[PDB]
This record gives sequence, C-alpha cells and structure tokens, in this order.
Amino acid sequence: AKATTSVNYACNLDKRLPELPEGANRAQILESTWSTEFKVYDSFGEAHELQIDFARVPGEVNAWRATVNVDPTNADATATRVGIGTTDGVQNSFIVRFDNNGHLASVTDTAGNVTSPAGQVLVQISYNVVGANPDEAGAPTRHTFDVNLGEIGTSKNTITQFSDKSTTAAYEQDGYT
Repeated sequence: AKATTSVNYACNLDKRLPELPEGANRAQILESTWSTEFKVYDSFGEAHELQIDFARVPGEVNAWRATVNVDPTNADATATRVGIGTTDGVQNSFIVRFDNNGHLASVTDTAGNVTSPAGQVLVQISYNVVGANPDEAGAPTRHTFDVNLGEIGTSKNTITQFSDKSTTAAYEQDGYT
C-alpha cells in the first residue's frame, strides 16, 4: 500500500446555479452548492473519503468557496487544512475564481495566499491520520498531499465553470490500499 502524493482533479461547477447577493440565506447558498467526494490513501493502507462542498460566495460573481474535510463524519478529529504553498496559518477552505469565459483564474486560501497569475494550480492538503503514532519528534502524524486543479485559462483537465451539469471531469492519483 502507498500514499496519495498528488491528485489530478477537475470538475465543472454549473454556472447556471444562481449568483448570490451578500445577504443570501442558508437555503439560497445550498441551492448554489455542489458537493462531491473522492478517495485518498495514507501511508498505512487505509482509504479516506475527501469531501468538497463547492458553494457560491455571497456578493461575488464567478467565485466559489470549496470547503474540504477528510473523514467527513469525524471532521474535527482530522483537522483538515488547505492552502496555497502551505498548510500553516489556514483553515479548510479555498475560494476558486473563474474568468468571464468560465476558465480557472485563481485560488485563494483563508490566509489570503493566492496562486500565481498563470500556470498550474496546486492546492496543498493535510489532515491528521486518526489513531496513528506521532512522528519521531512527537508531532501528530499527518498525511500531506497536493490537488492539481489544472492550468489557469484552459479547460483540459482543469476545473471549469460552464453552463452545464456540475460533475467530476478528472480524478486520478497515486495512492492505493
């Protein structure tokens, strides 16, 4: 068995889901949310469910907050963190923004770290491996990996926001049980 180090991931987020004003209520946000999940694998032979809820940002166009939890039924114990170039100083969500043709434009984490204006977009993910021994210095053992969301400004194997069903467009990775 061996661990996920990188996930080649892409999806479409349905542009037809209504844009939200700043004051939107919980149900309006849920109507403009798409939730999905895929598997990642730690170094110890266990598959973990990674859930992402993509919800439009109230008050901003072409912008979605992705909230990530590994082991979503035990999410406080895994303490999932997501960031651009880091998993320190951040929580578990990022905002993905699209350009006026629906192509990926930027990703920003909760500390405000943002992707470069061009190129490949990698989101760093880490979470606690529940039940594992700590590492050799006593820090809790975490599984860290990246999610490649594709190339800014392009559609192939890249997250998109087109007027079509929300769906997974690509998923492959290098971990297994």
